Amino acid sequence: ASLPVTQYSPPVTPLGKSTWNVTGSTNPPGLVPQVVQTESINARKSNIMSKISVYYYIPSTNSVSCCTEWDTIRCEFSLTLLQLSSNTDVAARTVDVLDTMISFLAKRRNSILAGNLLLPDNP
Amino acid sequence: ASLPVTQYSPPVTPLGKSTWNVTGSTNPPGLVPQVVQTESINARKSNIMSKISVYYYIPSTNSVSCCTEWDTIRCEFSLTLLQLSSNTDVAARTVDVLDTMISFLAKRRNSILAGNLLLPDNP
Amino acid sequence: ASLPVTQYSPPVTPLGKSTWNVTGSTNPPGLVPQVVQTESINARKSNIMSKISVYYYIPSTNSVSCCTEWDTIRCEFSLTLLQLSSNTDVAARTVDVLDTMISFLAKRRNSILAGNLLLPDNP
Amino acid sequence: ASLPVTQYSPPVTPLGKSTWNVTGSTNPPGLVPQVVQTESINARKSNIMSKISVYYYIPSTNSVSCCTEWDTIRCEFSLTLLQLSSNTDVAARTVDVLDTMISFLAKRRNSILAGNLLLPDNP
Amino acid sequence: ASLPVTQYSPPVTPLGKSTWNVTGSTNPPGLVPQVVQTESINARKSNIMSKISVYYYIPSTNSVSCCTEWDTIRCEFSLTLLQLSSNTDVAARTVDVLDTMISFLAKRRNSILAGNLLLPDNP
Amino acid sequence: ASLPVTQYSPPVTPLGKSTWNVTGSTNPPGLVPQVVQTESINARKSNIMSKISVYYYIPSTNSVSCCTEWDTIRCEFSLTLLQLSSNTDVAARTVDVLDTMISFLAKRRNSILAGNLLLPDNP
Repeated sequence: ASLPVTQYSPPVTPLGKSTWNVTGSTNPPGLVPQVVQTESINARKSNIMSKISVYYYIPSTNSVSCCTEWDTIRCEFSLTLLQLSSNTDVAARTVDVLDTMISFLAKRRNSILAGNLLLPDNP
Repeated sequence: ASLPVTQYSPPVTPLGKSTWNVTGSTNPPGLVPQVVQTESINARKSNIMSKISVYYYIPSTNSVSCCTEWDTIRCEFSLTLLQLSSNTDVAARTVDVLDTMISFLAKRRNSILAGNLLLPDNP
Repeated sequence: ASLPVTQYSPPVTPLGKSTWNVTGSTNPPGLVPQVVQTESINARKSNIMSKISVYYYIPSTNSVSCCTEWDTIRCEFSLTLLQLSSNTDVAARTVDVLDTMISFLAKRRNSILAGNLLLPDNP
Repeated sequence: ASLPVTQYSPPVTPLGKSTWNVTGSTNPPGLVPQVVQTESINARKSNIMSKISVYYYIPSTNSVSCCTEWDTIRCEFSLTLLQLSSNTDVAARTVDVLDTMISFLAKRRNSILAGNLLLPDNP
Repeated sequence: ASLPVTQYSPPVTPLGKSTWNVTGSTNPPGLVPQVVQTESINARKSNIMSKISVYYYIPSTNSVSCCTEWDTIRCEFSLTLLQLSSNTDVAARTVDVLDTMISFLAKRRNSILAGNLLLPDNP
Repeated sequence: ASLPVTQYSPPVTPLGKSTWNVTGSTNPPGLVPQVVQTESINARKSNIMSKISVYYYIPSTNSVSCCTEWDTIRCEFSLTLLQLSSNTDVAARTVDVLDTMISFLAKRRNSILAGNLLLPDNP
């Protein structure tokens, strides 16, 4: 289930960070699950990295206890946008790469969620 | 457009690497675009990392030339599967995190592809 | 008398700085009295500091002279918002603390303005 | 809600410290919430600092446990009283600065309590 | 001919940078011609520098080749806004200085464009 | 208002400096406001820099006093004329860059004069 979100820190400039907070969380505010989109330039200014990061902070136990730690379910995504290429195929091929990524997230959902390469493709 | 693929190196064990090759590519075989799924254990065996990586090798110019270099369009995805947590919410919350990732890839497609945080959500 | 202000640098993100300028000032622009609100995270991300700062730049003499220096009337306020506490009383108690602060600013106004602890409470 | 207080250490001299204790607290006496007013002279005797400090000691958990720590909700206020200025505006302008402080505590109450600069002014 | 522009990074605060991109450019995106306005404070806070910068990236050759480098046509403008002056003429005189700058850009256009001081004033 | 000028040091060679003095100034002659046009070659002889500089010397106070200092309102302009480029677009594009500079000086006049990026374009 896609988590419900509201934009906490809105986008300011084309580059930088934007953050959404997951609404309805029960944990303290500093541990509210977050989604962060990042658009950053490389040092040599050859690539722009587009990143999405989902940090879901979950307690190590079902109930509150003294040994209760905070684990983090992390889901990361990054994509390279070439900035200095003379090849006009770059845009269409970046689109194709992103679509292949989404298709594989669908195709290998069970394998990804179970940590087992041997599971067949999702139906 | 999702790229067409055929499985080149098939899965062997639950952990490790599996690779698909993009079919119909024109570049030399060592530069055939690839999709790699990785399932790896952490050192302390606390997390299993599920990764998907799309490497699309594209020439720096539209035609063949002597200064033709090979740029790489890279798209990476990773997800942490907690292995030592007593919290029974871990499975459902990892599912929710993956779904939030996919939802955000849909929601921010234009921003991700353009490298501009200020673009509105995709319709 | 509350000074009249207009927002000079508006808020950009939930954290950071916002500044208002005092309108109708006679001193040069770089010495315009300012009000600055700051929302900053701690290093360990345990607290968010909410700060208000009033800097009123006033000349050391009544008229312009060669030895005229610029003194600063500074008024600072800070409040700690706990971000990682499991105690649900934190919000109501932070509200109570802020209200106690305002009540004491009323109660001890003469003492605060005169620099004398012995003055009785304001009527 | 303004907390109820009784004067614990009364003012002795114009400079120094005076302390009030919050009545009806349940925590041990050494952790009774306190309000401290301070009137101190600068080293060069140019300023008198008038300070108010509210320390509210709150347990990290709702109930008593072995990992129960004691967090502190801190609210600080300071004001500079110039002592060596020949400008006769100093008194009225310090009054204006204090009033601006109180007005801003009213104006930005929600932002201060939430740690978010983007919240609109309180109605 | 004035180049057509669209605002890429909009102004955020009174100080900082704002950037416009030149529309309709044929070179790769990282080499899109840019116009940057900067408003920065001096270290001693005596001056505010207002700057405009036009960076036009142009290939060293008319056609694409392996030795094709990227030259930059740079046009810079700066103006000092005094922030701590008691002279009330500062505003009108800064206006006069800016107008003299524009008048000289008109008067010496041919000389500026040809790199020859001896050319007569433009008609 | 464009300042009135008379040519003090006339142009001698295509490269070098030419200076105009602002007429009707009240300050001593060594502090007469000046406009300087410079045409200089780069070390590697790749660029010719065309520069215009307006130095307006203004007293720090409205009247004569013993602490009266002399501030300088500085307005600088520079343009790069490529000297070793085989691209025939260089001339037209340098013209376009200069026109973009003038257009932006018109477009952002209020922002430039106020030191505030947030001001809207001039009407």
